[PDB]
Amino acid sequence: AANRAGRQARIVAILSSAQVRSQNELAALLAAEGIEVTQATLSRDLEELGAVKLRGADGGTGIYVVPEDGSPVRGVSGGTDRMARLLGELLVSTDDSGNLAVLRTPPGAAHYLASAIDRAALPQVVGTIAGDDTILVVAREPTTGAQLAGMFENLR
Amino acid sequence: AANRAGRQARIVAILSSAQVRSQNELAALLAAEGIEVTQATLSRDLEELGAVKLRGADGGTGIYVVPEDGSPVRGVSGGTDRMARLLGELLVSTDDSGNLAVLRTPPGAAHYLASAIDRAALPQVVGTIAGDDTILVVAREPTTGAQLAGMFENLR
DNA sequence: TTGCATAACGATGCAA
DNA sequence: TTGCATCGTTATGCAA
DNA sequence: TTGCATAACGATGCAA
DNA sequence: TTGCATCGTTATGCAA
Repeated sequence: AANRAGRQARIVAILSSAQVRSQNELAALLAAEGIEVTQATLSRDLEELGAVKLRGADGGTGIYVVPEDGSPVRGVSGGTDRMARLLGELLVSTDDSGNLAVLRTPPGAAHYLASAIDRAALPQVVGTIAGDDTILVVAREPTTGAQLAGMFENLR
Repeated sequence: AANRAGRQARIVAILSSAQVRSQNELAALLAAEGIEVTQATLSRDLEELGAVKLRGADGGTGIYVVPEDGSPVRGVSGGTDRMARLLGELLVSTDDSGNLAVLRTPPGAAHYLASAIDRAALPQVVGTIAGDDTILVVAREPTTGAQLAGMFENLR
């Protein structure tokens, strides 16, 4: 049987490319991998892991994310899909000014969406900077912030 | 500008780890990658690509999948997440007998869910065989078909 | 080959 | 549960 | 460290 | 829009 450290390692791997909305779902997911634990232990794992539960862009219940310090950062679509999933879950609205796209997310969710956007390495994005509930996305010339905002708006 | 072949290559990469429910979503996703095309062209790409639109386990609109002939078959969770996503989208019900878990999906959806399950390489699964709307999953001793079916039932 | 315009069409909601 | 009318999604004739 | 039992708690629906 | 009561999710005292 996998020890705590080993289980927690799987938790992080699962939360990285999933939209886990409850502790029981995390359990169902771990069970598929042969790891059986209760919600009580999960409630504790997520904690000594720093993982938090963000709110959804629509106001309801959000997802669990882990304060990842970097990689694994790669998938089939090159990050395009994970970004699209997080956009639908965390993008509250979009706006622009000059060469800047301004995106709003629930509080505390900005960094995660921003990492996801960086990971997808979009060709018209020079880079992003996330605050608490806002992300500034810099468009690469000749792309305008308005164009980028429209692109994100279509994935909201 | 990416030619047809290049665009189609991206389509397959995007449909592989996503749940695209319309042709416009595919467009929004391609746009994020710097590729701009209309629905008309997409309606044609998906066709000369063999991609089809499965029905959802709940009866409503499904997702687009490509008759993939194999890999790329790998992600962070090791396939656990893509499988979980497809389970929620295609698993209609579960049952068991002896060392067999029996899963039902909409017609034509069985092979896709089965590939996904194989890709996740679950430790208690010896292998799967998919028909049209049914999948036989073989449990590895001492796991019973009942146990496996319960595990899939929790991800439905 | 692709976009435009629009017809062909499958899905969803309501009423009987 | 079935059928009807309505809305969104997908397919395609035509022009460039 | 973990499961059990249950309390503490945040979310959703309805009514004013 | 706000508040109230109800349901699901998460946190934890206690025992092993």
